[PDB]
Amino acid sequence: LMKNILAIQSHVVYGHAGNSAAEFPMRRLGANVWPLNTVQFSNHTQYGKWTGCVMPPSHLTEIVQGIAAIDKLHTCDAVLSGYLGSAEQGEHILGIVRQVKAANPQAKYFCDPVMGHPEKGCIVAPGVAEFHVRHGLPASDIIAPNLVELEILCEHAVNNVEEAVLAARELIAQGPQIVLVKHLARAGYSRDRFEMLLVTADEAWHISRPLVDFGMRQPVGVGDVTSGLLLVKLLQGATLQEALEHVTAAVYEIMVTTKAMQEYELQVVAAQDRIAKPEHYFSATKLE
Amino acid sequence: LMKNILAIQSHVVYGHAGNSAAEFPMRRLGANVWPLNTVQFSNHTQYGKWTGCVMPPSHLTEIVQGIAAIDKLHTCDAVLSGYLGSAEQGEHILGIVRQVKAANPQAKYFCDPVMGHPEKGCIVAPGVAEFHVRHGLPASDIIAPNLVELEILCEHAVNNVEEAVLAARELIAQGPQIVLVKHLARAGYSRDRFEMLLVTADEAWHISRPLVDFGMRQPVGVGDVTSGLLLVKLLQGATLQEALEHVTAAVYEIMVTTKAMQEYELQVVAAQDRIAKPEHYFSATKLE
Repeated sequence: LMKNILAIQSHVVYGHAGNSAAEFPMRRLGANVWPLNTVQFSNHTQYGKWTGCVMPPSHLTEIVQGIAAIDKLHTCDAVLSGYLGSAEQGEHILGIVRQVKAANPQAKYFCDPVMGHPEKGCIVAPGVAEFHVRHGLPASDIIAPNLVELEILCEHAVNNVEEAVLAARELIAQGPQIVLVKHLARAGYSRDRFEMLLVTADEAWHISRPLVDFGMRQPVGVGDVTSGLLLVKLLQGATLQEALEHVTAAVYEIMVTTKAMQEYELQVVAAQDRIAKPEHYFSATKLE
Repeated sequence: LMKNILAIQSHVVYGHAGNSAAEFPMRRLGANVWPLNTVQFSNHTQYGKWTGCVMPPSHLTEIVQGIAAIDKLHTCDAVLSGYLGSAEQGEHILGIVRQVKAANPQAKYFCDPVMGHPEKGCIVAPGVAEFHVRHGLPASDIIAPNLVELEILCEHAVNNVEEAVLAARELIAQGPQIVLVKHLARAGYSRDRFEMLLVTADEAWHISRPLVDFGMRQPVGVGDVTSGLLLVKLLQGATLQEALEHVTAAVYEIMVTTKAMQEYELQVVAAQDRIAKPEHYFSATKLE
């Protein structure tokens, strides 16, 4: 049967971020996405102004009760959490993860611990970061921090690839079995490449692909697409390396299409065929 | 050169209805969808049970103001509405249409004047039907009533294809340039099958596809998908026949898959390759 993902993250009406950047690509790969939006904003925060609102934390809980009411909660294969409108939403999310697993013990919680990166245009409410460290980390099965988020979660600096894997294993020891370091940035081998790491307790896979220049405007929603596709790939039975490889290539395809069109918002619709079947291939490298 | 559609309809976390039924199919065809969700419900209301909240009409208007503030509203090619919860809701949508049209005078308003079914009767709240008769119709550029909606809009009975065409031209005289009679039902040319008409001032195309038996649990959102796909085909420059033949075939592909999987929910993700490229061919007929 197709895999079902309850994706709890942001929704932007115009443009792409949160569920708005990841639902289409995930559905384009053949999985169902139940989009429980944490916010409904006009546009993403990098513009510096946005209208709309944050969904109350109880509404998240109420939505899930409604799906439990039609007896479909047992068909959920995983809960993904991303951008949170407030830390209180987090605790209700952990309540949701518990109810889904009680309906389907095989369900996994995929935590993308989205924290504020205001310098890059990403604005997250105070409190959320604390929730991820204290509570999100330990309840997760899969956790996908970018470099900064990884440092915050492990509570110490991370400066190179060997340190990123050790930090990732420190996280694994708290609960998750899979850690995706979604963007190595400074801690990778090269600052001229987009690098990622996929780590478990027994294995470590590194991957690299070229950068796409967007002037001084950092792309928004890259991690959202990356996390969501990785979860679909893993649920569909892919090994760690084929999941890493398809996501890396699919995202590169979106980036080049985005640049080709002179757009900064992620062109997930224009690049759809290359999300499903990328032309480019970047092999993952096993580390030890 | 992608087409951008601002779709102002409902959102359901589980399943498909409103924007949740139409967004993926439209994006699968290559158009961008800005989903301005009017609600976030657990599941659609035809289950007879659901949780969630309704967004106030004022929230729609604020979202739009947010999009205009980032100077992107002139990039909207069309506004799409369907099921309405209140007449106040419709008026905020016509306020949005005027705002879009001022920013981009080439923008079109596609109104699916959802009001009732041929068996269930009236299905919208009081005020909605009057809203479409008096305000929705004249503001629309493209309108897609089923047989009962056509009768309400034209203010008289329609019994056959010849008078469905006549009625559609009366609506056209009031504003819209294109009329999709989305379900001929009783007035069709051969009951026991699904028929539709696509009309303009000087053209009328007819088409048919087989009825698919779902017994006492008829899947929701067929109308939502048909309207969204027609708008996409028209914005992309399809002729009336091409639009009509692709939309008919694509919706039938979703239905056959829905039936084959013994599903209550429209299977828009499972049938995706056949939405973009239907295997079924249905011939439209040009009516002198």
